Amino acid sequence: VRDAYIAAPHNCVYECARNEYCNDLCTKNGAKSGYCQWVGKYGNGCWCIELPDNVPIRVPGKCH
Repeated sequence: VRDAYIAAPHNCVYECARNEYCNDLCTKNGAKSGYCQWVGKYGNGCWCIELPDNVPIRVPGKCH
């Protein structure tokens, strides 16, 4: 497990307007919880706590 920005295809963050949007997205993918990160390594995007490792996360490189 790891805390990170969950990724949408391909290596893209999920932008967010609401914390609830991110908590729902993160927990439906197996995380403990989540929130909208407005300031972070990749800027605006959903951040998940304890996301299982079969689910993609934002890693260095370009969103494509």
